[PDB]
Order: sequence, then C-alpha cells, then structure tokens
Amino acid sequence: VVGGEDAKPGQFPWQVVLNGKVDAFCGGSIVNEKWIVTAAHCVETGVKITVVAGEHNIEETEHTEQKRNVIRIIPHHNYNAAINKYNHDIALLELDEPLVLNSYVTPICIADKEYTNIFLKFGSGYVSGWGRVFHKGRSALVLQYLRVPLVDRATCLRSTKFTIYNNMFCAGFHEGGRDSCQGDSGGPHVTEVEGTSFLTGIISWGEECAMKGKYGIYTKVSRYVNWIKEKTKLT
Amino acid sequence: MTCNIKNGRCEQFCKNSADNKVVCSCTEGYRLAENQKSCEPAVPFPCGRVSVSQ
Ligand SMILES: NC(N)c1cc2c(O[C@H](c3ccccc3)c3nc(-c4ccccc4)no3)cccc2s1
Ligand SMILES: [Ca+2]
Repeated sequence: VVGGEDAKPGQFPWQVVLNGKVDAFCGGSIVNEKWIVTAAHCVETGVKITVVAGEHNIEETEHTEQKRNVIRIIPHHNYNAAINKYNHDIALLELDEPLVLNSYVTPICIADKEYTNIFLKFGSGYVSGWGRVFHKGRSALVLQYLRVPLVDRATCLRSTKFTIYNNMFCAGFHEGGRDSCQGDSGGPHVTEVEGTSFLTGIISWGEECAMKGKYGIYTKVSRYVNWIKEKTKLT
Repeated sequence: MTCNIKNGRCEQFCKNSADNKVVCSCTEGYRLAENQKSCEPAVPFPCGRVSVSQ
C-alpha cells in the first residue's frame, strides 16, 4: 500500500498473507475457519500456496500467526485471464486444517448482494496489505492500511483506456499519492458499519500506483456474494 | 416506521414487516440485542470485529 499507515496488531484480523514462489506475493481475507477469499490472478498453477493468518510483522514472530496449506483452489468460473486479465478476479482457497479463531484470526462479514452494495455506497472502505509502499521500491514489513473513497463510475471510465467491467468498481483519490499496490492483490476492501466490517471488494489491479488520474480497481464482491456463500459452507 | 429512513434504526439489516413495522436482523455470529436494533456477539469471535483492545 502506497501512502498507507501501520496497522495495529489485531486491527484487521481477517487479513491473511499468501506465500508461494516468493513470500507475500498476494493478500486475502478470511471467510471462515476453512476458507479464504483472495484474487484469482494470484493463483498460478503448479504453485503450492501457503496461507498465513494472524500476521502483523512479516519478518518477526508475534506468536499470533497460524499457517495453513491450500488443498483446494476455486477461481470464479467466469474468470479467464486470456479473455480479460482481471474480470471476475476472485477465488476461494480451502485450507487443509481449520484455522483456530481468536482476536487475531477473525473472519470478515459478508452481507447479501443488496447490503454489500449499500455498504459499498457508504463511500469509504479500508484497504490493506503487505504490498509495495513506493511505486517501485520495496515490500512492507508491517501491515499497511488505507481508507479509500469510492470513485464514481462515469468518472472512472474517463480515467482509463482499459475496460472497467460491471464486475469492478474504482476507489482512490483524484490527485494521487495514496493507493493500493502490487503485492496487495487479493486483500480485502472492507466497509465498517457501527463497529462491524463487511467485505465490499477484492483488491485487483490498477494502472501504475498512487498516480494522479489513476484509480484502484476492485472486484465488486456484491456480484459474487451468493457464490462465496454457496462454496464456503461449513458442516 | 419503515426501512426507508435511517435503515429502520437497524444497525445491520432491516426488512419491512406487513404490520407497517421493521424487523431488524444481524449477520452470522450476531444476535439481535434486547434493543431490537443493535447486533451483539452470539459467538466467541464473530466476523468483522476488532477485539484486541486498541
Ligand atoms: N490500486 C492500484 N493502483 C493497484 C495497482 C496494482 C498493480 O500494479 C502494477 C504494478 C505497479 C507498480 C509496480 C509493479 C507493478 C501495474 N499494473 C499496471 C497495468 C497497466 C495496464 C493494464 C493493467 C495493469 N500498471 O502497473 C499490481 C497488482 C495490484 C495492484 S492494485
Ligand atoms: Ca509475524
């Protein structure tokens, strides 16, 4: 996250980091003890991906961390990189062993299709991750976060020569400086509602980072709420 | 009183009843407080809450 702030331990206990070919290549959010929602483009075949929850400092030991293996990966059925790189950019990772829940490992809430949209329209959501902190420099030790404003759709279409689909929304500041970035992908866009945060988006892509006129593009979770709940059921 | 104004004063979710009233409700992990408006934890670690006192 460019222009973020250091998260406190326990401040975003639904956040997870993903390890694969390199550590912390992507982020995620906890749906429940057995499932993690992330971005589909983070899934490269052949790669064993390890999920780590209860993480705050990516190179120290908090003794709040829980590490798990991903036994099953379900990218959205409409997602296909060869047609569009970031349309339907959402995926579920099933963990081998359930996470044990506590103040550091807590799920993100997911409303229905309607209330997820309503909550999106509140106009402001917290974005988080261990991705790059400068446009081209270095990845983050401490979990960064940023509260991004919803950008209007017409305004967003004007910003880009690329195709923003109805499965996407845009968030960020008109005059740059502060944004999500490379490595943050798959992390949550949440909306807080009277103390309770709700998943409203997935961090997905953007043209450069924190640059003026260029907004972050997030997966519109409301359009995938029914899917997430079908696939992540517990028994 | 309807869900039109201030979400029926429902902290999380509101649905119009037929008696011209509001039934409020919560997400999973939460129960309607005796308030009939707020949503209080019904499980040890419910979703979307910071419980490490800041
Ligand atoms: N909210 C944002 N601004 C985000 C940018 C960004 C990203 O950016 C790429 C990047 C940036 C900086 C360093 C390395 C790589 C990036 N992607 C693109 C791009 C350009 C054209 C079309 C699609 C994507 N340009 O940059 C990669 C992965 C996630 C995110 S989220
Ligand atoms: Ca650590």
